[PDB]
Amino acid sequence: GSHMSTLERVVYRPDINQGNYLTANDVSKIRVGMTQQQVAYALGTPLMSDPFGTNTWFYVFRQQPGHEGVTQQTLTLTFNSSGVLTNIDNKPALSGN
Repeated sequence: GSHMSTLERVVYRPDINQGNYLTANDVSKIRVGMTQQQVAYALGTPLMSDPFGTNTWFYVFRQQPGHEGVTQQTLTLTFNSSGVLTNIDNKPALSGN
């Protein structure tokens, strides 16, 4: 994106170079059946910093080649009325960032 500067990262926490957000590894960590609080802790609370405010969570996939028009794959977590995981919606991202 326009804000290409990836200098901010809070502290030195090496793994991915392409971001400081959630990746595929952590998606593989979670599972349907647990709550919002469970996933928020398993995955890491989203940018808004308040996961328990919404029922639709948006996350990103691990450092991948992006061999298409779209590169990334977004994780959209869907929670029911109770705040329980119903579906892990993993579909393609924007054509960039």
